[PDB]
Amino acid sequence: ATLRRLREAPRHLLVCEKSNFGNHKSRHRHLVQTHYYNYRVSFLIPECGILSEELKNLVMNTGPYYFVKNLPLHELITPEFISTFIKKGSCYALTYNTHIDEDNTVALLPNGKLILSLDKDTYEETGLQGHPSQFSGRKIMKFIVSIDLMELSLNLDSKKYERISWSFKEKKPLKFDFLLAWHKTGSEESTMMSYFSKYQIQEHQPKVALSTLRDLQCPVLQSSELEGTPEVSCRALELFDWLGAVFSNVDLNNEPNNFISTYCCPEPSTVVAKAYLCTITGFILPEKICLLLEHLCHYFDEPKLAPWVTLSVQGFADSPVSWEKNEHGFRKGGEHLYNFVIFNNQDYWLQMAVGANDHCPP
Amino acid sequence: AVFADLDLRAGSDLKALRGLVETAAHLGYSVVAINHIVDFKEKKQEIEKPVAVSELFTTLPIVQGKSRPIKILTRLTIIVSDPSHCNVLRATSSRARLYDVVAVFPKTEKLFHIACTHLDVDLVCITVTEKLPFYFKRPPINVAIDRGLAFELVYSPAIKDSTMRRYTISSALNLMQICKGKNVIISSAAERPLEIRGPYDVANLGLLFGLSESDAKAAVSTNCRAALLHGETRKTAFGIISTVKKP
Amino acid sequence: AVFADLDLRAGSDLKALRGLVETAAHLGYSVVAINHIVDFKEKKQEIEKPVAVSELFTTLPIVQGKSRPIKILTRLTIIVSDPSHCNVLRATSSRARLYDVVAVFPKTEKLFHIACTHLDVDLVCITVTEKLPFYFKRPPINVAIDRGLAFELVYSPAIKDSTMRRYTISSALNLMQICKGKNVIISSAAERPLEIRGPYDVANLGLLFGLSESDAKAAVSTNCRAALLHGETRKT
Amino acid sequence: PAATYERVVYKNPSEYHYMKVCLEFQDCGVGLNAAQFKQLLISAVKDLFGEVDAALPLDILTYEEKTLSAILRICSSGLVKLWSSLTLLGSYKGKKCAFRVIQVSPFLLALSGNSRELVLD
Amino acid sequence: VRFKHRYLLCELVSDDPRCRLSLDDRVLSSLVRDTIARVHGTFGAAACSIGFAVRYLNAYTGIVLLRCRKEFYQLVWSALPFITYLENKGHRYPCFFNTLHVGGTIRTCQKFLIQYNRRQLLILLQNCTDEGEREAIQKSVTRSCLL
RNA sequence: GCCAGCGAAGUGAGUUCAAUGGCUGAGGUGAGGUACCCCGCAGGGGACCUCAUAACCCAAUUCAGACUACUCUCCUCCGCCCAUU
Repeated sequence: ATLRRLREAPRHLLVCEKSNFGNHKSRHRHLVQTHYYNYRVSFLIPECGILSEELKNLVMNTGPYYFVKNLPLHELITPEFISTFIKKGSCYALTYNTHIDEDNTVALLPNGKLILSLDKDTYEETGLQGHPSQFSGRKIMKFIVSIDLMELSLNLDSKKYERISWSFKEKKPLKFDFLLAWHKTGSEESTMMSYFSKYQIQEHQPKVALSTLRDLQCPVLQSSELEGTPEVSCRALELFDWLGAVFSNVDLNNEPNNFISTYCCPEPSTVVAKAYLCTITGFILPEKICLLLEHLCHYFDEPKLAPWVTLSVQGFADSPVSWEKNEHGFRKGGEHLYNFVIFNNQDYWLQMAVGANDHCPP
Repeated sequence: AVFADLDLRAGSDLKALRGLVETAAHLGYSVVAINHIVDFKEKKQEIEKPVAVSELFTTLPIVQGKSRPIKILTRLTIIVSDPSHCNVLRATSSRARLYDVVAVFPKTEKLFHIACTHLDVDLVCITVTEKLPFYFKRPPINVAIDRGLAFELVYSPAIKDSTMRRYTISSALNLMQICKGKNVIISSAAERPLEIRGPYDVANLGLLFGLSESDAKAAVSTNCRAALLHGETRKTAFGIISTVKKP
Repeated sequence: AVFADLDLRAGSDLKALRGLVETAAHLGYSVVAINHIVDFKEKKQEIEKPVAVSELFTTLPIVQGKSRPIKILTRLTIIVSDPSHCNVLRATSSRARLYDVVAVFPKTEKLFHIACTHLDVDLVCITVTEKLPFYFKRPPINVAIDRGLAFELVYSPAIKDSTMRRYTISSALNLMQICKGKNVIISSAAERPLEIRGPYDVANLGLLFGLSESDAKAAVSTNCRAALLHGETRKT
Repeated sequence: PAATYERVVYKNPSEYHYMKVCLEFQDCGVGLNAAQFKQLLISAVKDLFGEVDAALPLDILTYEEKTLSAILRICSSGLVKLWSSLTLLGSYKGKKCAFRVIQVSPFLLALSGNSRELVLD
Repeated sequence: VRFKHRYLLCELVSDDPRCRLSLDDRVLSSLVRDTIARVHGTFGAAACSIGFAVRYLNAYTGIVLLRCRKEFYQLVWSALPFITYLENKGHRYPCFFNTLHVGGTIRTCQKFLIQYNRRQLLILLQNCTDEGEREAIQKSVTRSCLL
């Protein structure tokens, strides 16, 4: 019994798909736009030293975002905040450094749903209607309360709105450190530095890390084969593990010594002289990822030396809702990630990496 | 859903205490509970002002996480071997009313029977050092899990020797086989100024013991808060909480 | 489901051979197969009358169990390092048609590739002594398991050293994790007169190697008969 | 030319696990080496859990000297045994070393970017 | 209120019957604990300090019946082949071999021991062909038929 | 109120120094998602993937009934509070 518990499993889900950019059934744009929170956006190009200026201007302008210390939740339900940021664009908000299985974590959706995952104490002290979400077997750990602000903005004199206002203002004042962003889709301009001027708002740019790697042993792929043909093409999952090995700044050969490191490169392969590596780190908007994916699609319009380029996006490992309905849990680790392997004939691979306790979307 | 709650056996001086508090606040901890080892030979009771954390520490410990103020608990671990010393602890239910969690350490099977049966304690200490074999009767364990008794397993055998490691892992496997694993929390001792490992790997130190693949971590994170709850219902009142609130 | 079929590496003299045959018959064995170690340095071929079991043993080995007559096989374990020595083994496919199971021992990854690809062998010997690292490619292992190649793991580090135990358990865990564990049989060598283990103990020792709680015993009891059938179809 | 759509779902194809660990040596006598760390990893699991379980397929990635950080990989069998072996503090000479694990993943990308702090300001 | 015990039989196979005369409960217990401590660590050997114990021993016969737990008999029976190099007053090389693994149930374990002893008697008869042992065999068969 | 035993084979599990609910995969049910297929009433039916299938407890002669300990699960009588017409 215990020996099986020593070696049972952590749960793993790894889903691979292949698709076309010129296909009408392609839902990659919906999958990027309806995915909300993002941390690390990296892209890899083999056999390219000097970056073009058109992509460099897109990389240097992925932000900005804002950080507010100790912001109360009842500021987020005012009609000025709804008519200013929510009704005139895409407003993104998330609490900072509060664990999803331990602490309270509040997120704001562009559809208008403020979704907050609470423990039992905060769910009892606020008194809002929710559903049991995360359990401990027979005991209940974490609840989720969803408040649709767009339906409450139509009737501001309803009993639901004054109930939520009394719960947030006088009943339980909750304050958190918020990361904020607002994609502008409105003719009336109003900055966020002037709105949150009472609290210590800080404007931040995403960190850009550039790398030029030498003598990289990249595998050979076929576009019309996911599982890989024998002795001609490689497997995309071994290529993903090798991708993680390269992004860990680890690229060596067999080293017979006392500290033995056996690592099989995916073969057959091809030596690449220059590998361009870019990593953008911060609160990344998904529309910038949409423009980046369209630029990586249009990069193969000209005859280039790269057979396939890589675009990997790791999201926040501390968010309540990712992949449009799915709950991100923390069972000793686990993350959620999506990768793009873009070929030259407008074909792409959609990978989905799932952590311990999380459901996978199609 | 309160994580980061363990029981420490650590007092030498103020400098080592500050170092252990800074190390626990740095790595993964948000509640520090200090045990005080009292044996049956000395029989001393110094309860009024022995420790004085808040008058000597500087106003806050800062953590790497949510940056919340750490609650600091002062617990008492009483080594009880003689049955008359257990009667002395029976006499302390009305005389001196402090030390929010009272933790008894039994050595006699009749005393362990009346500890789970009649004696009002919070958490029974179970440590096995230097050949202590002990049998387990199941209906007092059933009354204990129905009551709320969380079983403490204070571990530090890895630093001194390996025979102590063997006796602790044998007693812990016997506890996980007989007790069936309902509410057992493990905790680390601190004699040297660095005797603490990572907080997420305490779950695997309990998983080596057994108890589940995940409900080990779930059970320690639930039952330590339930232990603070049991100590609070013993301290304030059994159904009432009365607090002076002057705004 | 033919039980008690393993391989031995044992020839010193007739007395030790009779002792090991009596020990194997008394404890747990019903088919005894004797390997003959031939390295690439000597290059000697003595096939006609080297062993002569039936002319020297006494008419029957008797076991403590079912009391059945033991079939005795004479196998050849050829250590092949040089590619020209593998060409010498290629030349022996039609010259002398004896030694029912031909067991090659590869050391080069290209030689192990052409052993599983083109070279007609029965059971490939895989032993690791004194720092021999070796990788594995998956499509030749797939062609091998589709063909019928059973992988031999000859182990006896238990009396000599502990570092040899470390290298054998590391090679065994690497083989179980890479090869996926389809047809691998483990056997013991006998240099000392007591280098044998239990018949049911092979199951738990392959369980220490891994592969299942049960498929160690299932795989040896199926794949030894499958390997004898494969050697018979190669001979006929 | 080729353009089509296909859905493929796998169940546990990971087969490996990686650990980023930052080393916190107590004393100032830091005589580290790449081979000696491997020898300590072998000698710890031998006395603590077993010599058979010590020769599990493990290796070291990005072994950093001044930063005192490394990555250890083991397949999905002995990850729990590796965690407990590194937990019970196996020593080398008599200077007791604190071995505190930063992060564990089955992926070399989610471990390599950030999982622990997720912003450091 | 009970725990499902497991039991195991092991035969010591060796010549030089000073090895047959050199058996003791404490010596065998310390030997098995020391040879498990080489193979397994604290978790493997300390579970044998509470679960494993000597139960049945015969000097001349060499059949040893030992106990073991439900979650540990695989570890114990995997630790059994690695019992090597018993050092004693002489230079001996004893070695255990498993007969059959019985899932607890001491009564049918003693039943299977009687059939194994009868197989050990009857098969040895025809190959030796000596009357001095055959008279003791006839006496043993007569005493077994008196039972 | 009192008054009646049988030492000889072996319980659709029958052990007693005290065995028997072990692993894998698809379907059942409670749910979610769909870029799959068929039919033309906005839609309906089948197909693909993941999660949950627990706890109470353990038989020594059986059965009937009563008791106490249950919650993945199903048939009903209900109460309170929240929101809508």
